[PDB]
Amino acid sequence: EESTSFQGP
Amino acid sequence: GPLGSDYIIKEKTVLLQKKDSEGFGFVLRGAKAQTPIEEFTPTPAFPALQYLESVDEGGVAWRAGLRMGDFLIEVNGQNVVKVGHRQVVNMIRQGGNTLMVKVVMVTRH
Repeated sequence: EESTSFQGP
Repeated sequence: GPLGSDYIIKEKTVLLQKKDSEGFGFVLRGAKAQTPIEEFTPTPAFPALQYLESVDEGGVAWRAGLRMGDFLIEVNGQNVVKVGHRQVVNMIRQGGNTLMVKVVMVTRH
């Protein structure tokens, strides 16, 4: 599995 | 029940529109894979590879109705149930400041 943040631009 | 788990499954379609200077306000997590995983079999309790690891309280995604644990079914009208993480990330980015997503929320009864 992998995580990608979309919390910032 | 006595024969197995009971679940509430809630579909949500939301259109997020944000400033360049902000995020959609979530963290995506799921299986990596060069091309779509044919060996993955969706079940009502794990219906898609990619889901919301977290959602920022009061952020864009939050305000629209997205919640931690939501499973991603569609991004901008394309089905992503068996699509690998990097490809889904690229599909989210393709809309820029606009994201249309269909998710399923799975809750125990």
